[PDB]
Amino acid sequence: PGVLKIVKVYLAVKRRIQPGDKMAGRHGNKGVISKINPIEDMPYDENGTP
Amino acid sequence: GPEEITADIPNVGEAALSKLDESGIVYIGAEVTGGDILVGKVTPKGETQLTPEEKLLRAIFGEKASDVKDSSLRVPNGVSGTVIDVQVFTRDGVEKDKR
Amino acid sequence: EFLKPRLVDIEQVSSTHAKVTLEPLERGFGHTLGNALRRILLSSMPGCAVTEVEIDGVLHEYSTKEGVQEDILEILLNLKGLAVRVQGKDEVILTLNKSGIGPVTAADITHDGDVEIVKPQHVICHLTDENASISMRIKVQRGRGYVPASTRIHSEEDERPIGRLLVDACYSPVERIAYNVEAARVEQRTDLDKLVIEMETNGTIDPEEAIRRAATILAEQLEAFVDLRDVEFDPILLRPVDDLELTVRSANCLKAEAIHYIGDLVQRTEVELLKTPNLGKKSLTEIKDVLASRGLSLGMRLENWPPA
Repeated sequence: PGVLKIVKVYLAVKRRIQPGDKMAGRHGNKGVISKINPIEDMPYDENGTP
Repeated sequence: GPEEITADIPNVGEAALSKLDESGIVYIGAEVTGGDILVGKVTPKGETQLTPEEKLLRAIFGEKASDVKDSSLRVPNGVSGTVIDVQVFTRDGVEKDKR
Repeated sequence: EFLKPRLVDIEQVSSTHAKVTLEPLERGFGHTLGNALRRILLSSMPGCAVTEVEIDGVLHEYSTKEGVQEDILEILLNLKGLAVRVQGKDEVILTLNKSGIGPVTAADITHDGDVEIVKPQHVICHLTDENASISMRIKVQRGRGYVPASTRIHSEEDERPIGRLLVDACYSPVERIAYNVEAARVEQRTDLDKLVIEMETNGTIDPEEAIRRAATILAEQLEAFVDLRDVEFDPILLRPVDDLELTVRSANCLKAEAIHYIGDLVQRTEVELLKTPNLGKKSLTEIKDVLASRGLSLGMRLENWPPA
């Protein structure tokens, strides 16, 4: 009875991964990220893929 | 009295009203953040002791002269995003909104 | 007393893969040059990437278009991986208009003056309704490293129309770099090493040009080592006092106390300003009144005072 009009507004935001975020495998091993290393600083095999 | 949703919000400039249509609701897909206005809702105020200073105020500025307060929906601080959908609903008997 | 590597036997496995060979190298320079080159190639290589999109009937990334099978987010993700080359321009606009059935590929992009599509079998969307059409405008820029769409705020100087969709920018043509060191065929020398660098790109950058640019970057960075050596602001302040329109009796007393700027005046507390000669209690209110007329209350503390 009191209300004459209802307005509903939806917002969407894309959260990207960052150090504080929490990541875990499905074997109980969980952790928080610590650093976002550059591509060239990661270990690579003899084929050069990091 | 009754609360009206209008695009014209007293005391608020044109820049904040850039993302509001002629009906007072943000455009679909508008990217908002901080505290930008999403809907412009106006709350009326009671005034019945008509005083001459209010007469001068009413003469210089508009017929409302910003007598009615505004209580508009603003994005809560620290929230950002793009508007996806608006789901305005209206009561039976009341005139249909533009959107 | 040192041999200089020469780029010989550049061999092109495929339009993307490449091998670059440096024949003469000393005993240990192979690994040093290989790692420096690989880090430079993977870190910073100029490239071209899609920065923004604008489809006709789209409004935001989280919508759908009638007749297309992929969502707009999927279309943007497909466009992100598209690779181009442009000569002498950094702000190219590519128009894509296609109506019909089946996939829409990079091949049907309207042929610009000098915009090379490396892979024209790169599908980006599908059309399923017969009387359905897709029309879009894609902006391609030239950059150096990864730049998220969110970080760039300088583009917000001029307002953007509702519908200009921002995509992330990669800007890096090189995808994978590896290298190896083997024995050279130089028989007269005692023992020399040969370096081979295998590259996998998006087809944008010439391998020889990429190695040349990386070597240039390394030399430019090292050039700074070859010669070490090396062994009151807010405008209302700092103005003359002769703008507050004081009284005649206050003109001489302010000058008598060597107060010639507005800023130096606001630092004098009331308790000692009253001890000044022939100040006047009522005249002390006048200077406070005109000083408060600009928003400055008497008694602030600053940190320094330049002559200006």
